Amino acid sequence: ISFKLQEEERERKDQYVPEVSALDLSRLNVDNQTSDLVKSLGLKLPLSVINVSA
Amino acid sequence: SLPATFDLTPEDAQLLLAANTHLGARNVQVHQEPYVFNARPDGVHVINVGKTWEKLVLAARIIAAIPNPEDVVAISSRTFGQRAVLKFAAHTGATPIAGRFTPGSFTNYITRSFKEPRLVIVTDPRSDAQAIKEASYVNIPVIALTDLDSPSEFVDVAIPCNNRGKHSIGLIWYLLAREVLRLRGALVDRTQPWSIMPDLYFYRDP
Amino acid sequence: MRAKWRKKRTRRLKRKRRKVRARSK
Amino acid sequence: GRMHSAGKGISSSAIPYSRNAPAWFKLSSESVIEQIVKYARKGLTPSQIGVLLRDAHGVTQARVITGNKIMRILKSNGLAPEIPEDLYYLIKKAVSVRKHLERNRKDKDAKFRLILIESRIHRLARYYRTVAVLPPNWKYESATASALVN
Amino acid sequence: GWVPVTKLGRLVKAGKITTIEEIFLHSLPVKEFQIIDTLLPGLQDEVMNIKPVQKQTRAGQRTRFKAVVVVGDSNGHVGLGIKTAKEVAGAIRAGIIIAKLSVIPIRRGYWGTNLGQPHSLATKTTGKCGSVTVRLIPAPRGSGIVASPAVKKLLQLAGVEDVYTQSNGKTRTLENTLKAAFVAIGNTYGFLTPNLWAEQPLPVSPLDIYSDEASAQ
Amino acid sequence: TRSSVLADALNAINNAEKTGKRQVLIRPSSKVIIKFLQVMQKHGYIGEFEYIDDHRSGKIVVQLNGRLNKCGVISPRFNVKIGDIEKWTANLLPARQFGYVILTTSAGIMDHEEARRKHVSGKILGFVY
Amino acid sequence: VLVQDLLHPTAASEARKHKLKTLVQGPRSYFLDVKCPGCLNITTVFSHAQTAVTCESCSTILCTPTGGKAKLSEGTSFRRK
Amino acid sequence: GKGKPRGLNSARKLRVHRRNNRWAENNYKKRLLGTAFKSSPFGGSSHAKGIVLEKLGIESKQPNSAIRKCVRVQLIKNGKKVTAFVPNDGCLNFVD
Amino acid sequence: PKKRASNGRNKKGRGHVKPVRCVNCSKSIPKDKAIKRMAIRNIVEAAAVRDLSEASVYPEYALPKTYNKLHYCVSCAIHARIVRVRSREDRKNRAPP
Amino acid sequence: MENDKGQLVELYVPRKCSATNRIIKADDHASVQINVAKVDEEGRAIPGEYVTYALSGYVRSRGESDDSLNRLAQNDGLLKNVWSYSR
RNA sequence: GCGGUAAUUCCAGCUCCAAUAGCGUAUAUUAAAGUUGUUGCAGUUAAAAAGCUCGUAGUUGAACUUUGGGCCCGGUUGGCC
RNA sequence: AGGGGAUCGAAGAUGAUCAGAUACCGUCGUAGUCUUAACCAUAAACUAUGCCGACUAGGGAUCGGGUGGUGUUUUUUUAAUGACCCACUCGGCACCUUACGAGAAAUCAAAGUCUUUGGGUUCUGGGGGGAGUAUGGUCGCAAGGCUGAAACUUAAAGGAAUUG
Ligand SMILES: [Mg+2]
Ligand SMILES: [Mg+2]
Ligand SMILES: [Mg+2]
Ligand SMILES: [Mg+2]
Ligand SMILES: [Mg+2]
Ligand SMILES: [Mg+2]
Ligand SMILES: [Mg+2]
Ligand SMILES: [Mg+2]
Ligand SMILES: [Mg+2]
Ligand SMILES: [Mg+2]
Ligand SMILES: [Mg+2]
Repeated sequence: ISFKLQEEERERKDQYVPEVSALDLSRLNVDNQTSDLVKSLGLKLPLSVINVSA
Repeated sequence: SLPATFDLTPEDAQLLLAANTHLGARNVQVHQEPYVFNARPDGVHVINVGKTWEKLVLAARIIAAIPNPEDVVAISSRTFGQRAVLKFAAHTGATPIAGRFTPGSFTNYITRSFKEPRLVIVTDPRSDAQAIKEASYVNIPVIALTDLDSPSEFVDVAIPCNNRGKHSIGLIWYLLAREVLRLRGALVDRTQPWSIMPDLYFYRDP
Repeated sequence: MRAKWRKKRTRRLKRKRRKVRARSK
Repeated sequence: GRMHSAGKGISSSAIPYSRNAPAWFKLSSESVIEQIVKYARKGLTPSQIGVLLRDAHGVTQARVITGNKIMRILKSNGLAPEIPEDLYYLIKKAVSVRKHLERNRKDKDAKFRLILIESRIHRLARYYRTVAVLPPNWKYESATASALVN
Repeated sequence: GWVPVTKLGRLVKAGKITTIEEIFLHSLPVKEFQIIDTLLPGLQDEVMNIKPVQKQTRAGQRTRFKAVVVVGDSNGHVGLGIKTAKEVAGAIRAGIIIAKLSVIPIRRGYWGTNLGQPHSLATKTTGKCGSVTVRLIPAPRGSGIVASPAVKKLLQLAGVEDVYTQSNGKTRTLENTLKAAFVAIGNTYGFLTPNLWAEQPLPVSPLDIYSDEASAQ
Repeated sequence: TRSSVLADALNAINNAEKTGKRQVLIRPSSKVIIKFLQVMQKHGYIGEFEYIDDHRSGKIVVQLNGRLNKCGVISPRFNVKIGDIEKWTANLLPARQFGYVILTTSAGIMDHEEARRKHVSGKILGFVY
Repeated sequence: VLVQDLLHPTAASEARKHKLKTLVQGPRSYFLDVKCPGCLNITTVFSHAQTAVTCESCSTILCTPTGGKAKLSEGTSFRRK
Repeated sequence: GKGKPRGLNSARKLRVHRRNNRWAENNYKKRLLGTAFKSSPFGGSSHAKGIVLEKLGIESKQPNSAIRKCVRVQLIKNGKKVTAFVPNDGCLNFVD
Repeated sequence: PKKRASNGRNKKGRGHVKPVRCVNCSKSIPKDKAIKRMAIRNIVEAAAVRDLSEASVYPEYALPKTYNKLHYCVSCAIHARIVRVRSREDRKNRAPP
Repeated sequence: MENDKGQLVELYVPRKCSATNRIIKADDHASVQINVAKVDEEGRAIPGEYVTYALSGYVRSRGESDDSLNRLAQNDGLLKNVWSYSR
C-alpha cells in the first residue's frame, strides 16, 4: 500500500539529519601499510599507527 | 587526459579512511588482484585507495556522458544500498530499482517496471546478479561497486570498496554523485566541499 | 531369458552335443 | 615419464644458465682434474665423484671448469670401467632381486619387478651396443650376471 | 494505431533510423516486428512445414501444431521462426512475427575474381543445431544453389545464388537442419577476413544521438 | 611423447587466440617454428614475437593481434606437387582469395602463393588464415 | 587478463615460482664458505650437500644431510658465495 | 591421434586395417564369399524358369488377413523347389 | 544412464576395500558403500533415571553410555527410513542433518 | 570488400572489439559500447565529445572486460595508475 | 501401410500427373554411403578401449651447424609522344 | 593330491509356508571356506572412459616431499628436534562452481583444443536375432578359455530426455 500522505511523511522523516557527529575527529587507526600507501601517494593525514596485541 | 585537480585530495582521503572502505575481503580472485595491497596479518586484504578514486572518476565520466540523466538505472537490493540509491535519484537523474529487481525488467517490454536504460550501476554484483544477467541480454553497460571476492562477469566497470560496510557503501555513492554533479554545470566550484554530508547517504535504522 | 541362465543353457547344450558326438567318434 | 611406472614427477636439477662459471672458484682446472683422478683411484664412480666434488669443494659442474666431463677425464687417463655405471647398477639390482627370488619363490611382486629391471637392462645394453661402447653380442646372461658385478 | 513501447521503436517510427544497417551495426535488440517491417517493406515470408505435436495428459492427448517459417528479401536478410500454438493459422501468424524478429544479415562474396556483384559466400561456413551440421562452400557463377529443397529455399531467400552445401547428421529433422543453416549463414559476419582488417571510427549509437526523442512523456 | 614441436606451438597459438590472450608462450622453439612465425608475421597474422634464449632449446613469447582464425599443422608432412597445391588450398583454406598453405620446399619455408610464382614444391607444413 | 608481461615477470612472481617453471630456469641452491671452529681454514660446501662433509681438522662433522638443505653442525659460521 | 596411425610410412598398416574391417559390410561379405552362387535358389541370376509342382494358399502375416495364392515350383537349373507369387487379381486360373 | 557421479560408494583409487555385513539383514556390502550410523545411547532411558538413582548406591556416579557403529545396507536403509530417498537436485547434498 | 570498379559492395562493415579485436556481429546481444565524455578545465563534461570502446560479448561473459578497459584507458590517458602491464 | 458398408491405396469409368517412341519389372554395380572413414566415421551410457603390465617386428621420435647486410647484372603490370 | 576342518555354508536333510515349492524363512548339514604344491585364466576384472605429450578456468581441502616465516607450542621459563599455523612449490587421490568449449542428451576440465576436420601409437565396432552357436585349430585332468562363421529370419533392436 502506498498513498501520497505516506510517501510525503517518508520523505520528511528521511530528509532529517542528526547534526554533526560520527565523523568528527575524536583525537583514525590508520595502520602502518596504509600509512605507507598514503605516503607513497604523497598525502597528508593525522598519522596514527597502532600495534595490536596477539 | 584530465586535469591534476582530479587527484585524491586529503579531505576526501580523510572521509574515505573514516568510512574504512579501504578494508577489502578476506580472499581475492584473479580479477580483483590489480587492486590488492599486500594484505595484513589475519588475512584482511586492503585496497588501492587511489585506484578506487580513479575508477570512481572514470565511472562518474560515464554517468555524465549519457545525455539523459533520466535513463540511467541504479540497482540495489541490500538494506545498506537502498537509501544511497534513492538519494542518488534525488540528486542525479538516475532512476532507482530498490528492493526487488522484478526479473524481466530490461526484457519483457509489457511489465510495469519495464525500463530501457543507457547505463546501469549496481551496488553489489553478487546480490544484484539478476539485473546484471538480464542486462547482458540487451547490451546495457554495467558499473559495479565491487569488493575483492565479487563476481566480475558482464561487469564493465568496477569500483573496489568495502561491501560489508554501510558507511562505505553510502560514501561511495556520495562520492560518485558528487563527481557526477561536478562533471556538469551544477557543482561548478570543484574545490569547495559539497553543501551536505554523507550522513543521510548512510542507511539509518530502523 | 536372463543372460546368465541362457549362458547356462548353451553350456548344457554344448556338453550334451559333445557327448552325443563322442559315440560317433 | 617413469618408463616402467605411472608416476609423473619431474624432480630435475636445473643447472644455471651461465655456461661460464662460477666467479668465486679460484682453484685451477688442472688441480681439479687430479682431484678427480684421486677419488677415481680410490674407486668412486663418476656420479659419486661429482657429488663429492660438488660437496667438499666449489666445483659446480665438471664441464664448466674442466673442458670435458668426468667420464671423459677417466677415459682420457685410462680409468674408465668396462661396464658403464648405470648399466652396472642395473645389473647389480637384478642380481640382488634374483638371489631374493631364489630364496622366496612365492614373491610374485619381486618376479614382476625383476622382469621390469631386465627389460631396462636389455634396452640400455642395446643402446650401448649401438653406440659401440659394449662389444657386439654382449649379452646379460642372468646366469653369469653376478660375476659381472663381483 | 501502434504506440511504440521501446526507445528503438520511437526512434524508428519518427523516421530517425531509416535503414536496417544501423540496427545491425550497433547490434541493437529488436523486440517489435513493425520495426523490421518498416525498414524492410519488401519482406516476404514462406512456410516450410507444419508438424503435429502431442502432449499426453490424464485423458486423451493435448495436440498442438508447430510451424516453421522463413522470411527474408533477396538483398541479404533472413529470419527463421519456430512457433507452436493451438491452431495452425495462429501458428503461422506468430511464426511470421518471430521470423521477422529474428532477422539477421549475410555476407556475400565471390568464388570469383573481383567482377560483378557478390554472388557466393566470402568464406566456408558451418552451423550446428542438434546433431545436424550444415556446411556452406563458395561456388562459381551458374552453379546455383546445390542443397536440399528446404535449405535451398532459405539460401535463395538470403539472396545467395551460387553455393555448395554439405549436411551431416539426421538432416530429416527439418527444424534442426534449418537452424543449422541459419547459424552457418549468420556466422558469415562472425568470421574475420583480410578485407576487414582496417580500423573504423566506432560510431556512436543513434539512440545516443536522439535520446531526447526516445522515452516521450 | 613429443613428436612435433611445431604442432604444439601452433596449438598453443590457437588456444591463446580462442581465449583472446594477446600473447602466448611457446616451448621449445625450433628454427622451423621460427620460420613459420616469420611467414605469419610477414603476412600480418601475428605481430612481434620474442625468442627467449635459454641454453637448452629456447622459449618464445608471441604478441598476437586478434587477427588469426586458425593456425594448423599437417602431420604427416605429405609430399605435394605443384598440381596438388590447388586441392590442398581448397580443402584447408576457407576461401580462395585469402589464407595460406605453408610448405617446406628446398627454396625454404614459404606459402602456396609465392611457391607457385617460384614454380617449386616440397612438403606441406600447415595452414593459416 | 588477456595481456601481461610474460617477457618481464615480477621479481616476486619469479621468486615464488618453481625452479623449473621460471622464464630462464635456474637453481635456488648456492654455496657456503663456512667456518668450522676447529682451525683457520674455510670450507666451501653445497647448500643441499646430501652428505656429511668434513675438513682435515674438524674430521667428524660439518653439515648433516637431510631431504633438502643440509643442516650445519650447530657451531659453524656460514657465509654465502 | 584418434585411433588410426598417421605415419607417412604406415600405409601398410592402414590398408590391412581397412581390408580386415571391410568384411563387416554386408554386401561386400556376401559378394566376396559368393553366397549368391552357392546358397541361393537362383545362381546369381535375375530370372529363372521352373515347373509348377502345385498351388499354395499362404496366409499373410499380421496385421493383415488374406490368402496370397502362390505356386510351389521346381527350378530347372538347380532342381530347387520354391514358392513363387502370382501377382494380380485372378491369375491363379492361368498358372494351373 | 549413470545415476551418481560417485557410483554409489566412496572408492576412488582402490578397486577393492572390504565387505562388512549389515547389522539388520546380514547382507555383505563394501564398507565404503555401507550406510554407517553411530548409536550413542544412555544405559536405560529418560524416565527410569529418577527411581534408578534414588535406589542407587554410588550417588550420581556416571550414567554410563553404550557405543556401537551400526552398518546398514541400502535396502535396509530404505526400509527402516535412515536415508529417506531425496530428489535429483537434492541428492548432491552431503550435509548430515 | 569492393566490387570490380572500387565501389565497396558490403552489407555494412561491423564494429570490432577494442579489447580482443573480434567482430561484433548482429546477434551479439551481450556486446557493449562504452562512451567516456571528454573533460576540459574545472572538470566539466563538455557534451557531444566521447571516447568510445567496443567490448565483445565473449570478453564480457568471461568476467574479463574490466581489465581490458583498465588497459585501454591507461593507454589513452583517461586513468593514471589503474593498470599494470607487468604481472 | 490400405481392405471388417462412404475404400482419396483393391477391381473399373471419368479426370489428372510423369516420361514419351518409349516406359516399366528383376538381378548386379556406382553415387546417395562421412553406413569402410588417407581426405573422413564411431568406442562412458546407442555396436565397440584387450583385466593388467612387459616386450620384438611395425609406426613415431627434443633442440643445435651460413644467419644477416651491401654491390651489380637483369625479366614483368604499366604510369601518361 | 596332502594338511586343517572353528565359523558360515551350492547339494542334501528337516520344519514350516503355500493352490503347488524341489522358492523366499527356521534348524542342521557334505563339497567348499583356510594352507602347501600344481591346474584354470575368467568377472558389471568398471572410472562401462587405452597409453604418452602440450595448451585452455577459478577455488578451497587433504596426502608425500621440500623451501621461507624474529609465527604458536611443549620439556631446562625460552634451547635443537618434534607437533601445529601461514605462504609458496612439485607430485598424488579426489572435490566444489560455471559453461568457455563438447555432446543426441544425461553429463564432461576432459568426453575440450573436430566440417576453422591431421601431435604419436595400439585395440575394437558396422541394424537386431541365429550366436559366441556349428566347424577347424590351440590350451586345459576337467569345467572350459582363446579363435570363430554361415544358412535362414526380422523393420526394427537400441541410447538419452519430455508428458501421462
Ligand atoms: Mg613430464
Ligand atoms: Mg534404469
Ligand atoms: Mg574390484
Ligand atoms: Mg556409422
Ligand atoms: Mg546395454
Ligand atoms: Mg555398449
Ligand atoms: Mg580398462
Ligand atoms: Mg572379459
Ligand atoms: Mg570392459
Ligand atoms: Mg553397417
Ligand atoms: Mg551386426
